[PDB]
Amino acid sequence: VRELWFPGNKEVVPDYLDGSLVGDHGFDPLGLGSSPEQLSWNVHAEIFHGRLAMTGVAGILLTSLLHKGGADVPEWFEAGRVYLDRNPNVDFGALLFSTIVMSGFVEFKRLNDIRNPGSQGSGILPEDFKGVGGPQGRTVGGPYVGGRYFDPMGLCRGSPEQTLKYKWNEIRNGRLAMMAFLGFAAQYAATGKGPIDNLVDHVADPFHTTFVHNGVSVPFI
Amino acid sequence: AGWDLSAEVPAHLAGRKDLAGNYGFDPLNLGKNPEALKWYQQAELQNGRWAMLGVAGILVQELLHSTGLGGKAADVYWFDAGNNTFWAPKETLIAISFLMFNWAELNRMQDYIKPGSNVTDPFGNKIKYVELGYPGFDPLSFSKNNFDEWKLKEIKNARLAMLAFLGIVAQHNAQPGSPLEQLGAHLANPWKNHFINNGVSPFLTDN
Amino acid sequence: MKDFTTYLSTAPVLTLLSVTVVAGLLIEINRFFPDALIAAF
Amino acid sequence: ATRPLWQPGVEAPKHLDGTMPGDFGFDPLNLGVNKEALNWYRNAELQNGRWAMLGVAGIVIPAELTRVGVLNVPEWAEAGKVYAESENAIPFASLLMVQLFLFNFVEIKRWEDIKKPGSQAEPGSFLGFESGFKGTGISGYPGGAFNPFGLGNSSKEAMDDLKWREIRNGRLAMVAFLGFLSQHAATGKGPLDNLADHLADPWGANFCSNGVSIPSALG
Amino acid sequence: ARANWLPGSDFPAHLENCKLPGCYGFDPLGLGANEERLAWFAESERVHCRWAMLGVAGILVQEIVKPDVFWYTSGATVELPFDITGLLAFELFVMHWVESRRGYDIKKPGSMDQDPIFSNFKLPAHEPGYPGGIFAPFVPGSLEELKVKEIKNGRLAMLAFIGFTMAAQVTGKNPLAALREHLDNPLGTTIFSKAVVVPGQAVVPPCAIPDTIEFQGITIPAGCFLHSLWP
Ligand code: CLA
Ligand code: CLA
Ligand code: CLA
Ligand SMILES: CC1=C[C@H](O)CC(C)(C)[C@H]1/C=C/C(C)=C/C=C/C(C)=C/C=C/C=C(C)/C=C/C=C(C)/C=C/C1=C(C)C[C@H](O)CC1(C)C
Ligand SMILES: CC1=C[C@H](O)CC(C)(C)[C@H]1/C=C/C(C)=C/C=C/C(C)=C/C=C/C=C(C)/C=C/C=C(C)/C=C/C1=C(C)C[C@H](O)CC1(C)C
Ligand SMILES: CC1=C[C@H](O)CC(C)(C)[C@H]1/C=C/C(C)=C/C=C/C(C)=C/C=C/C=C(C)/C=C/C=C(C)/C=C/C1=C(C)C[C@H](O)CC1(C)C
Repeated sequence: VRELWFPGNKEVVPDYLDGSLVGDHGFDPLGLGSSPEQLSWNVHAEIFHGRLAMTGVAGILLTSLLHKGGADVPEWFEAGRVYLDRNPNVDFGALLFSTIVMSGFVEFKRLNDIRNPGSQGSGILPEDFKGVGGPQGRTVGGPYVGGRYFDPMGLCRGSPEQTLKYKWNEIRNGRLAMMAFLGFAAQYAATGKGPIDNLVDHVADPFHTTFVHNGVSVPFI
Repeated sequence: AGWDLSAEVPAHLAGRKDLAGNYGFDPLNLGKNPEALKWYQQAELQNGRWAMLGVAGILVQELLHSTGLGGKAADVYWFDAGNNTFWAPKETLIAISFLMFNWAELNRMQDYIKPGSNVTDPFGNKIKYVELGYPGFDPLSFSKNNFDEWKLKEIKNARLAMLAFLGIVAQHNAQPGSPLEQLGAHLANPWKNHFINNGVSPFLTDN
Repeated sequence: MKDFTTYLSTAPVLTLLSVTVVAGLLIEINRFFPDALIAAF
Repeated sequence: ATRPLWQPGVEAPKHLDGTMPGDFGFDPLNLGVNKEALNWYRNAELQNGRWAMLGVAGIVIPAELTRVGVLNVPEWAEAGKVYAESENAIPFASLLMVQLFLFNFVEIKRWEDIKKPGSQAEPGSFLGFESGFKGTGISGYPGGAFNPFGLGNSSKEAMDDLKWREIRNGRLAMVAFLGFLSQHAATGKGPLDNLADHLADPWGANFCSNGVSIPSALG
Repeated sequence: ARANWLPGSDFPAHLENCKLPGCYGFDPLGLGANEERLAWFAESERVHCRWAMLGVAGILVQEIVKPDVFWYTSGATVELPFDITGLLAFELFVMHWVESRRGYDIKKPGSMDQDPIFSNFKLPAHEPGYPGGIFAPFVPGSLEELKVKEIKNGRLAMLAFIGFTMAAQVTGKNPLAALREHLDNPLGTTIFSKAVVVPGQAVVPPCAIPDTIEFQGITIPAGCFLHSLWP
């Protein structure tokens, strides 16, 4: 049918990972989303992780490019202490609690959308926050939210194949950015420098600058 | 719709044409409840009339302060009006104000809860009554012709004067001097002297 | 994972995880608030 | 059933229909599953909200008047000791006992009204004053001698609007008094002092800097 | 076939038989797939065209009459006859008025063609985004090809303004000064000449506009758009 995560091989999990979800290639060897409710929850988690990692990786890349350009911009792994030193009037608990509260408001909005896909498009929010559905066949709520506010340019209203192409773009870029953030953390742990620093160090010297030469991955060379 | 083109009147301001200055302006919909709207219309009339009286007093007394007509009574700032000795001290003036305004405002509220029930005095004399907040206190009679236009003029002046007194208190708590002095100091340049160049209004500038 | 979560909901797994989290909570309470002989407010 | 709720997305519990004033469907602990217990909790909410409104008024209006140079009222937390040092001060135990005796007399009558709503209105109770305790059929809303101005007794929905205003104001003042207690317990300053300090530097002056909320042992 | 942004290719879906002027089958990302979004983007394109035309013409004429002044820093060093805060407030008020009127026309056409002052004066019924009447006194021929001329000049002027600000950021001088710098040395004044990245070294032209400029006591972080990503 579709291109699988391991070509050939027809033991791909039973027909809950059929070729319907965006990004579906039959990759669930551990069965972590076997039940349909867990599958929907994990689709929400995957889309959210992809979008969050995409935002985070874009921010990390831009702050690392600005750091190499001489700007007064810290690296991603030390921006918290740099912000606290530059701004001593801010309490750490203050900023943390404010982040918790504001993030919690929108996350409870998303949570009550997960519980009831149609319950967030009324009340204080307008009908644009109803959602458009997609996963598991429903046409309301879910990770994909239409409207003129979360799709203000309207690039998935009209032309359904354009919507499918853009959804595939989003899921592939999100998975790539999740692996990118994993690589960022591993490179910071094994080298102690930024991502762009590692990239230009490897581009300047292709050899003797691989992962085996940092002394952390291979722990004796 | 009148207050904002390409906007729709909030339903309960559409069918009731008999409101002075009904321009459809109720975006927060305070008076959707008809009794709440009646209360807010009475509050309109009261606040507007007291604000017209107050702003006229401020402007006239500050004009007499800037030009010079009255003696030491009129040669004080409006916010420093209590420095004069006058004829009575503070306490008895406030007390008699409480008493007679209790009398008049309870007459007005008794009219409010039952329109036309309180128009007769113990002396036996009687007056005509119309509408609710318009008790026919018209001696020289300008109400016999186009009363809607006169009411519209009154409500426009009332809204202008409520805005005026809000401006008076905001200017006084922002910039020193009389409001006429503030208008003149504005008119001095006027490209620099305005509400941004205060250091007490925008807060983003000048800390 | 319905059967796996049902196994996790079985009485021994739940009681071991519950005594584990309760013991860990008490241990970290004594780690941050040691030698609390009385409830002095 | 379509009224706004405490969580747009979470349906109201089946014991909170919408009739009670201020029913936003908020009962995650399900404390009011019993109807008679629900009525008792409604009366307790009314009493706590009214006493908190009176207390928060008597805290924040004298403190504000002291801030602007009127009357000069001391801090609410130390106002008990300020009076107790007077030359003609009633002793604490005697004053408490007098207050408790009067409140015993009043609120045993209120309690008997809570049980049967037409309790105290029977003839021959007082000395002609029993007519003022008829009640409005709902306990906690007596009327009669109470409510002299007769606000809301005109259209029924006018009284329901005032009931919702009362319950929201009572809840706000209860939260406010809890805030006053917790703010003075942590910081030895008044509520207006805490507010003024927060506007000086909100990122620096808050509950994460008093040293009492977040324990110092963790950090 | 017809005029196309890429000859031999076809139009997409939303652009089949365009009614908007200057339609050449573009939109690779499909931004105008939606209906009302296409009209909103058409209005934003028209006002962008006209504003960038005004900007490029203003920069050019300001340089012809005053070659010694630098347009990028002209907002800070021009010696205003009036104070700037009141001037900015006046602009904010009047432009809020006129842009609110234009935007609500785009929301609904038959809603505000009327003078709020005089009842007799009122714009005639017109297609959205093209007022006319008092706004269009003199028309050299038919309206359609002149609309195409207007929109094409507007695209050219938006590209011109982006080239203007990039010449100002890279060379530190005027775009006609940058022109006369390019003509006498065509092989050397190109960005390919002064900016090459190779896997091992990146050559970036230095920024000329100062990062921080002082203006009436305050400082404005008017650096150079953003560095780092410069080729
Ligand atoms: C936490 C992020 C996240 C989440 C929630 C999901 C969730 C999902 N993925 Mg996805 N995926 C991700 C990241 C994620 N993915 C990344 C980064 C890649 C690129 C490598 C992919 C590539 C991928 C493919 C190709 C496919 C899926 C598919 C699926 C769906 C079915 C699989 C499943 O049910 O297992 C649930 C998954 C989890 C519960 C998260 C696993 C986390 C484990 C428990 C931790 C260990 C993993 C970690 C990498 C080890 C290192 C950790 C630490 C030592 C640093 C499901 C909704 C299949 C699908 O049908 O698409 C709809 C499918 O075809 N994913
Ligand atoms: C700058 C502080 C200040 C404030 C807040 C007040 C406030 C007040 N003064 Mg006073 N006064 C002041 C300074 C001040 N004064 C000074 C500096 C002097 C001279 C030295 C005087 C001399 C003076 C005199 C002689 C008299 C007053 C009187 C009054 C009362 C007006 C009567 C009324 O409101 O009707 C009655 C009020 C009600 C029926 C309802 C209570 C009010 C509630 C809250 C509703 C009102 C809404 C509220 C005003 C709007 C919100 C606030 C708004 C400004 C944003 C009023 C409460 C008059 C008075 O005592 O009453 C007759 C009076 O005669 N003042
Ligand atoms: C912000 C200015 C702007 C806006 C709002 C529009 C809007 C529109 N253009 Mg247009 N265009 C512009 C600038 C603009 N254009 C410029 C400067 C050029 C010259 C290169 C062109 C050349 C052009 C052609 C040839 C055609 C259009 C067409 C259209 C219409 C359909 C395309 C569409 O639906 O996507 C809407 C477009 C946007 C919403 C703009 C989004 C801007 C993104 C978010 C920023 C990215 C900038 C990008 C990387 C370039 C950097 C700028 C600079 C370095 C060059 C549409 C109403 C087609 C048409 O049918 O005509 C009516 C068509 O044939 N345009
Ligand atoms: C409509 C609406 C609806 C929607 O929905 C929403 C919203 C928006 C909210 C709205 C709006 C509102 C508003 C604006 C309001 C305002 C009001 C006012 C201002 C009042 C005043 C009001 C005001 C007033 C009364 C005033 C008065 C005054 C007076 C008496 C004065 C007096 C005096 C004098 C003479 C002199 C001396 O020496 C001093 C004194 C003593 C000082
Ligand atoms: C709803 C629910 C249900 C679900 O299911 C569950 C849960 C969650 C549990 C819940 C919640 C709850 C809550 C929130 C509670 C709270 C309460 C309060 C706070 C009260 C207070 C309450 C409060 C109160 C009464 C108060 C009162 C006060 C007073 C009188 C005061 C007095 C005073 C004054 C004037 C001043 C002076 O100098 C002092 C004194 C003498 C001190
Ligand atoms: C089409 C499409 C579709 C697809 O699908 C996607 C894509 C591709 C993305 C797209 C797009 C593309 C593009 C190219 C865009 C662009 C635009 C622009 C450039 C705008 C500007 C625009 C521009 C503009 C307005 C400008 C303006 C300017 C101005 C006013 C100036 C002014 C001035 C002057 C006079 C001088 C003085 O001393 C100063 C100043 C103040 C400086």
